[PDB]
Amino acid sequence: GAMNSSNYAELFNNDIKLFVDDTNVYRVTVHKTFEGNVATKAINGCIFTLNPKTGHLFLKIIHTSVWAGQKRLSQLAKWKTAEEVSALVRSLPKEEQPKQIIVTRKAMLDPLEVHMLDFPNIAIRPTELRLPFSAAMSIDKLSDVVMKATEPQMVLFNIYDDWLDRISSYTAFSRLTLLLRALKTNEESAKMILLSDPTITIKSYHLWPSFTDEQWITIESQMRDLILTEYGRKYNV
Amino acid sequence: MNTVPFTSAPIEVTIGIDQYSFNVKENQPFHGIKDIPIGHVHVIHFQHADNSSMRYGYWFDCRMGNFYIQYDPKDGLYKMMEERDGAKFENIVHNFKERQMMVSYPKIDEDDTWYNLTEFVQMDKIRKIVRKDENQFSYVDSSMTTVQENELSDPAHSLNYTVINFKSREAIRPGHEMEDFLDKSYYLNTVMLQGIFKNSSNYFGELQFAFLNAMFFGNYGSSLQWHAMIELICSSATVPKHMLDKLDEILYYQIKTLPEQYSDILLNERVWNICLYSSFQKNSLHNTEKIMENKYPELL
Ligand SMILES: CCOC(=O)c1ccc(F)c([N+](=O)[O-])c1
Repeated sequence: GAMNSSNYAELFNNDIKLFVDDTNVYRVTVHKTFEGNVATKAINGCIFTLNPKTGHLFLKIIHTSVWAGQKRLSQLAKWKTAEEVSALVRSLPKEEQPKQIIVTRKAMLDPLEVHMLDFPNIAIRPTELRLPFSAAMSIDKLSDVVMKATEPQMVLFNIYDDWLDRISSYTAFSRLTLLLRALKTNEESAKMILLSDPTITIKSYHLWPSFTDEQWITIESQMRDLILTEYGRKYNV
Repeated sequence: MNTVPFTSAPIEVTIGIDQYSFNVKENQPFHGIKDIPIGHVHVIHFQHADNSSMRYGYWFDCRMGNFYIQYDPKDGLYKMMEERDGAKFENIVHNFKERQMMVSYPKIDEDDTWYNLTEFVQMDKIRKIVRKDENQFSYVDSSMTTVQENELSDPAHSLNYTVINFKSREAIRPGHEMEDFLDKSYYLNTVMLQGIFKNSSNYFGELQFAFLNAMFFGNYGSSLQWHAMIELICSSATVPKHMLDKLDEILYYQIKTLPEQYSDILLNERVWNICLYSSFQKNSLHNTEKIMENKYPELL
């Protein structure tokens, strides 16, 4: 069934599972036309498919050509997502295929269930967690590869960098969701925090800066401050 | 006009014959039902006064044999049986008719209700849904489960309705996932009509039989089947015009006949609102939409 605060450690057991987030699949800019009407222009998007135990991210880039000549694009986007997740599963060796797929939005359940009929033993699950994966396009290297794509493309990343050498999956996921929640609540501030000290760099093969253990504690504290703040700035408290 | 005589009535029971019903008291001198119209299937059904649990009954067609009812004190129910001795049966019935111990099937001449509810229902198809080949009539009751209910437990006592499942490989062509799920025309027309039912008459017959079992016995799996067969048509963008026109008539008479007080349990809010207001056929069921809005506007 649904994934929530009560069965949270299930994410870090040894049953392969993937989160699928479709927020950034269909992206548009809204603009005025010469006649003064409104129109949309699609921009490249991506499916965010993440193994929360290992950090492996299957970033399927959705090029704007997939929408050409199609109607009802927000509905199509959910089915395109399910098509691409199903194709990813079929592409993996049997022993790497997930036992569960957790969708971050309930509207993905029927599209994914229908595309996965061939896999009756893979459980498709919703979640009650409000996960911040929409903020993935605030990660500069992810945004860059999506915007530069000229054709459909899958790009593989480890969203934890090398953190698992020093910390557990549970802790790594908690750091990731704290970072993304901050980026979602106040992107400018969050990004200032992450880069303020130019002596800490991002390795070419990494997404995040090379903080020491002690610097991650300070970073993490600054992100909590931002989130609580913004929460005040918002509701006035 | 045919007759289903009753050996006796040893326990107090409400007896139904099609859409009619009457109360019989314990050991009342009741000996059956006469003037039953030839040309239709019929159902004779029972609810004991002491145990309203288990409505049960028998689907039959008097053209197929001479059937009678007898009370079995061991199994505790009124059983339908077939009399092979046609002379014994003519003799038994005439005797009952002369002593005026039979109720008359009370059809008003103007009234086409039963025809309209059973237009496509055939006894030979009933006997494939309800498997008991040694009898020419078919027993149904409130508790019997359907084949599909059993997949999700005694198979001899099941309702073998055609399995309909919108999230199944049978319903969804590889490579047409979105198309077939949002427009079920290929499942309706190719899989079900051309493949399984062979024609729309057999499809409507099963739909009508499922409704009648839901209504007369409160059979939950029959209600599920009825709604699934409605939803499969309404969720298809491409349906023959004659099928839509006939479906409107079928459903109109079903909604008209439904007891006003049973709408809460026999009508699925989601299906009816989808079918009348969202589906491809939202504008194709004028008679059904009008009676639903005037009789059950709460559900909608
Ligand atoms: C084997 C003994 O047969 C009966 O008792 C019998 C048979 C046919 C029939 F119509 C009726 N009846 O009461 O209606 C009774």
